[PDB]
Amino acid sequence: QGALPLFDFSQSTLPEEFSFSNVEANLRFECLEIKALSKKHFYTSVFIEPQQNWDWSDLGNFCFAFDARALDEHSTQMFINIFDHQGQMHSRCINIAPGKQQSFMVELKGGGACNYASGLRSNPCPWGTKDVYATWMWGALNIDLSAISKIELSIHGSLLDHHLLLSNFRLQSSPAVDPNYLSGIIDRFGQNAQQEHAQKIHSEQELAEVTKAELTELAKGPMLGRSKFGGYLDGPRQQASGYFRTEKIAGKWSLVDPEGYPYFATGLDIIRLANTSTITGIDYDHKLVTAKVASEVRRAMYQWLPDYNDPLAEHYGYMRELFEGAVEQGETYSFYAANLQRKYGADGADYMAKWRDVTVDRMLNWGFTCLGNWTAPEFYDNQRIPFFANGWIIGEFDQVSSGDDFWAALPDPFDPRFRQRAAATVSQVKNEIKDTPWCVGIFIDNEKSWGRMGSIDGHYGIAIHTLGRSADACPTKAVFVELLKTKYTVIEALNQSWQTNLASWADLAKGVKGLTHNSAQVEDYALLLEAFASEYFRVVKQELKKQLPNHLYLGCRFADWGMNPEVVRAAAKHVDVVSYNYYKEGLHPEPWSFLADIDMPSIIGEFHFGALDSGFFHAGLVTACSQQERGQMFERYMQTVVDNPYFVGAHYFQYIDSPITGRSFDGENYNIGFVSISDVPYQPMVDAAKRVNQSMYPKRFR
Repeated sequence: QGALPLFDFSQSTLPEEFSFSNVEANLRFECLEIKALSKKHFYTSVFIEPQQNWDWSDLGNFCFAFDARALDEHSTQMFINIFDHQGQMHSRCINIAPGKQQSFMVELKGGGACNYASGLRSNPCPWGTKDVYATWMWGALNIDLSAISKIELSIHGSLLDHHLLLSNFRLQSSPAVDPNYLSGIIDRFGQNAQQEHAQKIHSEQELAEVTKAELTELAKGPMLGRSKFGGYLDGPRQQASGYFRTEKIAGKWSLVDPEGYPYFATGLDIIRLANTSTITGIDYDHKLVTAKVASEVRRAMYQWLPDYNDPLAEHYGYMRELFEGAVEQGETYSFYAANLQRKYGADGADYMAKWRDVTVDRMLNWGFTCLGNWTAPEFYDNQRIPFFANGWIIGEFDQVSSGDDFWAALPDPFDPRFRQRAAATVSQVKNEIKDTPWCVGIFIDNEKSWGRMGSIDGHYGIAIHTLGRSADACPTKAVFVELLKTKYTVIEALNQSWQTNLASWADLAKGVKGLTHNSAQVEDYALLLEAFASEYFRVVKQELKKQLPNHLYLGCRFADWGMNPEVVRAAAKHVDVVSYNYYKEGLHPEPWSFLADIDMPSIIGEFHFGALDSGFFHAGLVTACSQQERGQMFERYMQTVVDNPYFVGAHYFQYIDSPITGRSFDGENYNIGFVSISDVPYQPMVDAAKRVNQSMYPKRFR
């Protein structure tokens, strides 16, 4: 086969299939010229809809493809969302670099379709190819190809406009990939063997040279201008409480350090080794109560793994997880740990202790004012740089959900057991931080499924599902009944409003399903969701303050798909700082409108930028065309937070590159580190960090 054109751009006008939103379009010389107005508008889209659904299930293995040029100085991250008649969505993205024309391919059949987002069940797309194979991001990998109803080219969450040239839309046959395509792709350092890039390590000798060089550079000391606790030495002095605290300063929210210096929190997440391990293939399995070929394909990717008598075999580990009557396990290895020993462990030297010292040396030299979330407790007595503490509340207690699933269930805070587990969590954080003023604050939990805005069932899923449950073993449902009874008093009044025929409050309490979700019911879902969340935040706040009354409670780190006005207002009642994770190009004005009404000091828990020029298969959630642009985008993001008067900090996820073969736990495989897997700092990230960190305090504080 080969290629089959979908359209004809020879004509004076665009084909009827094309429409636009917040995109200016002109068809000219067989190129579709688009200006996405994404600086102003959060969502911009090109829509391609056939009048009658496409049937592409008879084509064999193929890609939807097109060519693109970006005429800006910066790249464009573009999502290609392909929808079928059923509604499910195949979503991939591409980075469109400035310069020569690129060809882009979105593989819809190959299984199924090729991708690097499935861990050991990935089927590699061609890499190092001239066609760019789009990265699978969201939705379903395999959709109903017999009834394809829409394609969306989306540019969103950007700080800039983008000017693209699109041409040569086509269906293109996809050749089968060699099963041993990636054999020997990883070298002994964990790096990509078949790729070269500016800071790649080629030998232990070069490793020692580069290390010696950095250590000499770090001998130049910390970035200047900071007080002891990393606040702004020459900033408007505030009262000192002896602990990090919040304050409104010249009409902006601010943190204040223990000695009263104004404080703004910059730093990195995951300062620990636990997330650096990757599956070796040895003993890899996934079964109930082939994995074997997946096992052998993975092991053959490694050019080197240590003999079990090799001192570097110390960094082997083992994973064994149970989930859904299925056990998944395997040997793991951390090349990062191995490289630490290579770098620092000559003559039985304590390489972990050196790594800790250099890490803190690095943060202070780069200008960061803290160590971020998931910092190893070994760092907590360092007394040179502030840190953020974290705990998880787990164990046995009643739960609520959005579905019978309980896949991502939340705790029922009206179960007495939840409070006891919160106490346990707090006791361990207290034992870790030993009341030190160097602890800026404590995050509890992370990215719960509070409800995804954009649809009733998603947004108020917790309200809707819980109403379906019986109050006898669901404390939150009992609370919901008393809430509705207080609002409506008699069941007849609820029936009038809900258009239901319930016999009594007891009838409600037993469970109601198949609700039509009218406007009155949705007002009630909102009340219910907020009451539920308010008690979670109340109980956690209380248990924290009983043992650690002086330390900031920083919330639960809202993901953008796990937040809504209801749970934000609930958090605002009880947290000291509201925490958000936000993987976009920066704090785009449109979705951050609500900040004023809440008027709480806020903190970014996570963001990042990745690329593919350091030999990775996945550039992550927000992407750049090069290492240099990663640093540029880091800076652009940060300016945006420093400029926002409700934010008091931003933490970058994460310190260390993901393994190229993926994190053992979940397969996370992004080029997102400040340092490579060989512990080499990416220079434009370091440089951007320094520009941000040296400018932020004078910019912030007038």
